[PDB]
Amino acid sequence: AEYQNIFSQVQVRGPADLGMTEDVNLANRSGVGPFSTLLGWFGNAQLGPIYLGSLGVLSLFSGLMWFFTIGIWFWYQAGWNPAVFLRDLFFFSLEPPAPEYGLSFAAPLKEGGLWLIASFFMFVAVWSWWGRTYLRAQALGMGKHTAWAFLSAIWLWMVLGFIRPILMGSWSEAVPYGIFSHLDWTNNFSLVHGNLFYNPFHGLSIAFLYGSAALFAMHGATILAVSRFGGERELEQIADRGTAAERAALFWRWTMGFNATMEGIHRWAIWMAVLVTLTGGIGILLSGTVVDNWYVWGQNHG
Amino acid sequence: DLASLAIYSFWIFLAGLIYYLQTENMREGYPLENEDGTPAANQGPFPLPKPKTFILPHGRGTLTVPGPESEDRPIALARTAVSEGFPHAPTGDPMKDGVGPASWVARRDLPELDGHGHNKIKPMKAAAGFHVSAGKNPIGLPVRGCDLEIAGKVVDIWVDIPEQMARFLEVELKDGSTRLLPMQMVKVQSNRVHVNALSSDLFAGIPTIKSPTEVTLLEEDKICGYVAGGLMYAAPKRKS
Amino acid sequence: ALLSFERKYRVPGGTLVGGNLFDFWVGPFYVGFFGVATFFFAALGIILIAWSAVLQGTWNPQLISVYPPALEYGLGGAPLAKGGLWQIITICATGAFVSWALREVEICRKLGIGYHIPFAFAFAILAYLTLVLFRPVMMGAWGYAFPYGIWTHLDWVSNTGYTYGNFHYNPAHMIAISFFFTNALALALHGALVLSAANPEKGKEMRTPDHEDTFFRDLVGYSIGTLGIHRLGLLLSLSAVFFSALCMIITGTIWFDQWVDWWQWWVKLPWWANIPGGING
Ligand code: BCL
Ligand code: BCL
Ligand SMILES: CC[C@H]1c2cc3[nH]c4c(c3C)C(=O)[C@H](C(=O)OC)c4c3nc(cc4[nH]c(cc(n2)[C@@H]1C)c(C(C)=O)c4C)[C@@H](C)[C@@H]3CCC(=O)OC/C=C(\C)CCC[C@H](C)CCC[C@H](C)CCCC(C)C
Ligand SMILES: CC[C@H]1c2cc3[nH]c4c(c3C)C(=O)[C@H](C(=O)OC)c4c3nc(cc4[nH]c(cc(n2)[C@@H]1C)c(C(C)=O)c4C)[C@@H](C)[C@@H]3CCC(=O)OC/C=C(\C)CCC[C@H](C)CCC[C@H](C)CCCC(C)C
Ligand SMILES: COC(C)(C)C/C=C/C(C)=C/C=C/C(C)=C/C=C/C(C)=C/C=C\C=C(C)\C=C\C=C(/C)CC/C=C(\C)CCC=C(C)C
Ligand SMILES: CCCCCCCCCCCC[N+](C)(C)[O-]
Ligand SMILES: CCCCCCCCCCCC[N+](C)(C)[O-]
Ligand SMILES: CCCCCCCCCCCC[N+](C)(C)[O-]
Ligand SMILES: [Fe+3]
Repeated sequence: AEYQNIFSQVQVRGPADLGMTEDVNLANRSGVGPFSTLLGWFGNAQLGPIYLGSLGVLSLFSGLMWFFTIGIWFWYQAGWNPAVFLRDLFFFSLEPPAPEYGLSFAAPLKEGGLWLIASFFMFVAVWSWWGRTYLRAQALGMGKHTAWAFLSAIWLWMVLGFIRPILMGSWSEAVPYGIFSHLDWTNNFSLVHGNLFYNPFHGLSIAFLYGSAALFAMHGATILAVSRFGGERELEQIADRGTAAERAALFWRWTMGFNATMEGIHRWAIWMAVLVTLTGGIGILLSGTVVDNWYVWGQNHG
Repeated sequence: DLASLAIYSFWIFLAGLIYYLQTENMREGYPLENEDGTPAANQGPFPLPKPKTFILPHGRGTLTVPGPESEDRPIALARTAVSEGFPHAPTGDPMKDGVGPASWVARRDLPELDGHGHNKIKPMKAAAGFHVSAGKNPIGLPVRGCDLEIAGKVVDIWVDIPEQMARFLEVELKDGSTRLLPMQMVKVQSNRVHVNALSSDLFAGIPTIKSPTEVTLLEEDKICGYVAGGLMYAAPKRKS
Repeated sequence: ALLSFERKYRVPGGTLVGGNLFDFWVGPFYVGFFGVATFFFAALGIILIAWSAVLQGTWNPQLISVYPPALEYGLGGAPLAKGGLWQIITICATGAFVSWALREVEICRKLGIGYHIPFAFAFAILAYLTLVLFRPVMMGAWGYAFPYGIWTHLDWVSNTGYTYGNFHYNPAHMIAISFFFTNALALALHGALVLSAANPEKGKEMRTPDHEDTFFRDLVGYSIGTLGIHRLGLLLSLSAVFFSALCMIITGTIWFDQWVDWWQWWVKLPWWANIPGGING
């Protein structure tokens, strides 16, 4: 029988959408890319255009220098052998300097100086990309929620690779660039601090992650169930409430006794998501700097 | 110690947040009312927040919420019981009267505009140069209702220009007029479009748009409302 | 009390069981048949949990824990105070959840909307049942299930994980985790995007979905769109749950050694298995 709106039945296309101008410098906008019919079954078919100013270029050259630096080490660990490289891909690892070196930049390339260089390029990449999330919003007249949310992610990333090591007194506390190595680090970090299940901020972090999945499932499901009334046109439902927004609200009111608004749900969503990395970064930053063992900490309720 | 303080603080912040979030979500529908329209005695422990004001593009003015609430329309329903909490019975034809799952909101009787101030939704024929890019073109197919009777034929797709997606099929009835059907309520099959929500006799009662080539938020609501309402109210003529 | 717009939606109809008998509300909450069933199952479950806490000797909510029957009982029943209660509470929980979903269906029918929400919810339920029913049954004892206590379940999660070394190496768990992380990324982006348009710079007019598309295209070269992003959240969320269930359904059943060693299938492929150099030669 009936149709569910997970995939489109019919695509339509017209001239490529170059976008709103507002205060964007159009010189820095590429041109449209291909249209992907595959993508179109699910979302939009139009690829591009993208905006590449100075920050963008910097961000992305730096991002590649990070990736190429890690990759150059991978080949070296492979003794330049293409077969070994693919075989051992998930085992290679770019490790930070040893404790010996503390926080200094003294360490030889093969003993973690290369990790410092990779880390330098990544730091430029991410912060400049951050600067980009803010500016591309500024140029369009939009609020800066995106930059503020991305900052929550950054916080966790900074805590792991930069702030915590600094406070701990050595780069060897940081995370190695490798697939398996980074999971071993993670496991070993929990063991070494008494199991992070006893870290109350870890427990929150989990609550919000799981919560993020429930909320997006609820929200997405909800919007699809009222998309036969135009529900996905969220910004106009905010400006002039229609029956989509009302049936949404009422589904939930009747189900769990309270509900949201078409705008407010997006606030629940931004905060549910950002509290994951927000609580997480704190839990981590406290670990070893202030608390050597969360079980023991927990035994004194604090 | 610092961790105690950090964690204690965080619960405090988190209660503040839940309060901001809960109150923000009372910018519509509040104050709570009794079944006759008057304000309810108990509104709960959260107050209404200080109003905020959305400036709307294209001289459409502002929206300020919270503010005076009201249906701005009649509601053909009546109580079926002597206390709060029971269903309200349609006093007429709930499809024609726009109640129940056939409900509509008195939204503004203008069209959604795009970022350029142009009508967001147009029939494909007036949208240069839109066209079906994949899937089976429904234009030309007969349209079958849940009674398994042919109710018309598809004469165009109405499309959302900026987002480039099909929003409605325009269908033509025995009498030569058309109606819009929401895209999300039809199955395009190889040799027909099937519409489970409506039996063939109810296509004439689809609210009709005042201009052949635009559609307003008010009208989209009546159309989408009427069609969905058929799920419940046309079940005596569906069928399988 | 009703929201200002609610009355017109409060009509008869939509029930799956018992016609008009239970067709009513209590304050905001719809009831229905499945609201009655949900209360019965939940109330019973809670009573028996309280009963279990008497038998355990504590009212502290952070100490209350209901364990399933020890492994010696296999899939048979067990005396109440040595696992039988956990078994009954589990039937109660399953009743309550499934009833919750069915009640959601009734609500959908009355409101004339799609069924996506309960269908989604059904994923959470199947994940619950993977842990307490499907996996224990495939493994031969109720005692492989998790206990019902705030901290004891965490204790089970660690023991269960470390029985297989570092559980990170379960490849199905890796995919799940990626979806969980990705979903939260998308939720952050979606909420921020809509809020950045609805709440532009001071003084300015609301932005439009064209602005949202434009912001994303300028940022990363692609916009999935407003239907797209809701489809995506759903997919990401449920795929995370689907692969969670799967990461556990296979664990202790088709794979029961250390997850880390699974990966040797790749390292040992004939064409490079013996080549010296690298990490594994
Ligand atoms: C054995 C392992 C330990 C454990 C050890 C740890 C450690 C260590 C940590 C966590 C952390 C977390 N744990 Mg744990 N954790 C355990 C068991 C669990 C269990 C469970 C048992 O079911 C769950 C559900 C979790 C869940 C979680 C998450 C809530 C949390 C990370 C949030 C997040 O979004 O990270 C992912 C998000 C980020 C890392 C942010 C990244 C942002 C940057 C800017 C992105 C840069 C990308 C780069 C530029 C590449 C670009 C490529 C592009 C394609 C262009 N843990 C056990 C006890 N866990 C983290 C945390 O916060 O702990 C408090 C953390 O450090
Ligand atoms: C030492 C621990 C091991 C480990 C061992 C395990 C074990 C063991 C398990 C997981 C599972 C998971 N692991 Mg692990 N895992 C580890 C480290 C991690 C890390 C990390 C950062 O290192 C992350 C991000 C994760 C992430 C995950 C998730 C993929 C998954 C949990 C989500 C889930 O299944 O929800 C699914 C959702 C549910 C089950 C909830 C269903 C809820 C029901 C339907 C309703 C509840 C109603 C309620 C009672 C209502 C109350 C009344 C009021 C109204 C509120 N693990 C380490 C390496 N991991 C679990 C998994 O996949 O389970 C299938 C699992 O069993
Ligand atoms: C709130 C917490 C959640 C979160 C939020 C979040 N993340 C965010 C944001 C937000 C709000 C952004 O705004 C920002 C973003 O732009 O998303 C679209 C971002 C972001 N989140 C990202 C990753 C990320 N987020 C993660 C997690 C999370 N993000 C949390 C769950 C994770 C996890 C879970 O580990 C990852 C891996 C990025 C997609 C983006 C930040 C991008 C960045 O900093 O770029 C620098 C690097 C490069 C520019 C290049 C990298 C090198 C490539 C691997 C090479 C491949 C090809 C190359 C790019 C093509 C070029 C070809 C040339 C020849 C032309
Ligand atoms: C499938 C994707 C995600 C998801 C989706 C999802 N959850 C959903 C929905 C959807 C679509 C709803 O429609 C439904 C809802 O109404 O939300 C408000 C819901 C819901 N998800 C909930 C919880 C929940 N979801 C979780 C996860 C997820 N939900 C997934 C990540 C988790 C995790 C991650 O741990 C929890 C705890 C509830 C708030 C709600 C279901 C409420 C419900 O079923 O009510 C009826 C039952 C009772 C009122 C109580 C029954 C009591 C039992 C009889 C006794 C208790 C037994 C229990 C086993 C004890 C366990 C205790 C210990 C583990 C501590
Ligand atoms: C095919 O071969 C080519 C040559 C094409 C390239 C192939 C490359 C390959 C295969 C690359 C693979 C890369 C991988 C697997 C990378 C994995 C990275 C992971 C998992 C990273 C995880 C965590 C990283 C964190 C937490 C990093 C945090 C970093 C910071 C906070 C930056 C800190 C900056 C520092 C210390 C430098 C400070 C320096 C100055 C000068 C102030
Ligand atoms: C990010 C997801 C990428 C899109 C992949 C989905 C392609 C599936 C196409 C479904 C076909 C639908 N059809 C032909 C019946 O209409
Ligand atoms: C958007 C806000 C939603 C709030 C969700 C709060 C869930 C709290 C769950 C308990 C946390 C665990 N612990 C150990 C820190 O107590
Ligand atoms: C909320 C974050 C608070 C961080 C507190 C920082 C204290 C600095 C002392 C760290 C001691 C670690 N070490 C190894 C140097 O002894
Ligand atoms: Fe949304």
